[PDB]
Amino acid sequence: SNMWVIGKNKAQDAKAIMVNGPQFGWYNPAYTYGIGLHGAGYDVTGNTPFAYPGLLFGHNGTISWGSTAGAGDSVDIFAEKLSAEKPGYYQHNGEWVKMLSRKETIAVKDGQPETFTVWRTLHGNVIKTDTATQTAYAKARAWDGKEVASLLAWTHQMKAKNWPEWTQQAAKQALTINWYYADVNGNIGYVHTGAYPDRQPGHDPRLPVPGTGKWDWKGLLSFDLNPKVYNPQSGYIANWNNSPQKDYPASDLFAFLWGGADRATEIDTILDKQPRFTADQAWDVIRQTSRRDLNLRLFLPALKDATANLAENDPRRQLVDKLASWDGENLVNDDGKTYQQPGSAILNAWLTSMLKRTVVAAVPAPFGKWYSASGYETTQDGPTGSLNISVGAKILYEALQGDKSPIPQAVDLFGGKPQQEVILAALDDAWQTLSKRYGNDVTGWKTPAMALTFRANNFFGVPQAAAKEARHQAEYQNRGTENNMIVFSPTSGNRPVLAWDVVAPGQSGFIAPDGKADKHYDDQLKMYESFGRKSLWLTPQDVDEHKESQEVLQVQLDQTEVKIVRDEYGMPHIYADDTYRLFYGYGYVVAQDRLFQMEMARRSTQGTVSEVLGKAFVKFDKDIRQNYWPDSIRAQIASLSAEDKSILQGYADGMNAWIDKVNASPDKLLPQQFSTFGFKPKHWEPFDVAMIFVGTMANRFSDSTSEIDNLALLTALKDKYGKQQGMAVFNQLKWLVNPSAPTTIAARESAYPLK
Ligand SMILES: [Ca+2]
Repeated sequence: SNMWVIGKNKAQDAKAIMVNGPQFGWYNPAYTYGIGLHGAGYDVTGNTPFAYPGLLFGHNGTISWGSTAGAGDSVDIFAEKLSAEKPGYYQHNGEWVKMLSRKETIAVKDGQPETFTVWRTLHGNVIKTDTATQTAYAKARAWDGKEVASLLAWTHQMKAKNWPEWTQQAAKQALTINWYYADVNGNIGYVHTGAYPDRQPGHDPRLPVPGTGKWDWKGLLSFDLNPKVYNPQSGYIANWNNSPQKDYPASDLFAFLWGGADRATEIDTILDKQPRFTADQAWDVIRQTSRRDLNLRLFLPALKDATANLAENDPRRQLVDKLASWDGENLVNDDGKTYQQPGSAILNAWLTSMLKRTVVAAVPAPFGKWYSASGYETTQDGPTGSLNISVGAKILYEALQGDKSPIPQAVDLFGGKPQQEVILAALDDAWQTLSKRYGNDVTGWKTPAMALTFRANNFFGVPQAAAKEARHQAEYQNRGTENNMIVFSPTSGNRPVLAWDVVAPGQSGFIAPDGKADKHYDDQLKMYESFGRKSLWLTPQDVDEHKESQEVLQVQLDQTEVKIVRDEYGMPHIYADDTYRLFYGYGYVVAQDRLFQMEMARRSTQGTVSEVLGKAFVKFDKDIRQNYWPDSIRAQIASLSAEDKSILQGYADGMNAWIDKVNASPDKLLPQQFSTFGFKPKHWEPFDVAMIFVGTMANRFSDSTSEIDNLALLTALKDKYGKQQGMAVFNQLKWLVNPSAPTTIAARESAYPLK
């Protein structure tokens, strides 16, 4: 996910420009949902994943907001001490405490149901038990018990009118997500939001800690410690999942590092090349970053040095000369099947061989496979997400930096051989593989282009459309699933704010019972491919002047009415006087546009897929249920104020109003996928609405830990290199922090005070 926010000192013909590209993968229907909300203190326009009540990408006429992933470490594993004589108990503060447990039955269509038990301790749900060590591993998330408050913070931030009001809501968002701000006066800001644990001294957050009491978190760190910047000296804020600030620690995933090699550097390269950017030029950064090879910049210097004394008749030199003449941008040939230059294929073959000879060889099996990917992995459908510099390549980059790297090289990744020798041997391997495939003339190689697919299964691997609904795009683009831009105080025109976005394939996922797709089913697919965009309207006049339809909706609870206006792309705008009715309108239009997608997202987030799709989803459903505690979510909802509850209740009741119409006339209104998969939609409750957000936001971007696997790697490293060198090699592959990491906030603004 990327973002660039350009302030008054860096914007041309405007006071601020915000361009966001969240990367969630590609799907049909669209991952995000376009919506405008007008009333009850809200006046917003934008789009948001799974139609959450809170819009992730949009503006209110005064401020605009966005987000990117890039988790720090807010998830730890507590190794609970068990008793052979007291099963279901664990030791805490000198006593045997009983675990909570719940029974769950997975109903299976045309199959056999399965019952299992989910266990939970004061640290969290149990994710693994180990007989030999009498341990039950419990997953502690700093945001546990704050899932519903996080959803409400994302909704209430839409009403903020300045930096202090907005940061007040940012402090209430507990998931580890980057938040961005821009406003009508040209101010820009960033907050790396999230609840973070205040750990005991000596707690290494990359590995499990005993759950017996001594290692319990002291509590949560203050919001004063969350990285933030307002109007940075640079005049811009850029991010591509990289570190928020100097010395800020990343999540403990062995596959995730913030090091000297980072793709975010590519955005800074573009933004620093000219003093100011217009709205069109800021949008054009999407085209440029989408086509950038991320590895050329990192490895070309070492490749040129290794081949410096080779003659042009040497194939190793021919490969490097081809990379040296390349601008590093990938373009597709007229055939729509091959790249104009072979550079990425050459880097893939070389980097794959380099990793095998360096990082992979230094790590004992079976852990070498964690560092073997080059970053170019793809299928005929193309990459399922963004392209990044691989974890193996990041570690190799530090080794190539030598003394310039701040990471101590506890093990020489080159194994005693000079770095030029290994680089040349990898070039020999790449030459053998590539010349066998394309012949010996590198100037004529037509390497395959990566393609892009809007998948019919959602990110969980669960159908949200029929298989024939997959859509194809010839050119893979390393960009947001959606892209949106807000321009504040443009000098041209009479509007104080302009906004655009692209929600592909379309606003609607509706396919009628007879197979007829809605007119807004795929009318944004060509616009997506060509880097186009459509206007987002906010004011009643702009919405009215660009409308395709207008209607009134009678609220089932009291027969009052809300107004819904849809724009020329089918995007709905809700007009209501209070929270309950505003969110009722929202729920209703979501049920009209995305009912099958939302019903499948509801089943995905609650682990109730097998009930309708059969035995194929049983272990998926079990894994979902093991990873949450419904009583916690229900208790959080029960304790809400009437006003906060009205958001969820209004939304569910609104969906229900349309579901009632669908079920009374299914021959005309039932989305075709319900007939294809053989079931009917049923009513929603506030719990269902909360679980769309918990299951697709909290569990997708804020529930990452590999501490158990990290411990197994550390154990194997100590077996191979000894206790001392083994821990130092662990620090080289999975450093806590790397001061050379490119950061969103410049070191001169602020650094992380915790060491
Ligand atoms: Ca951790």
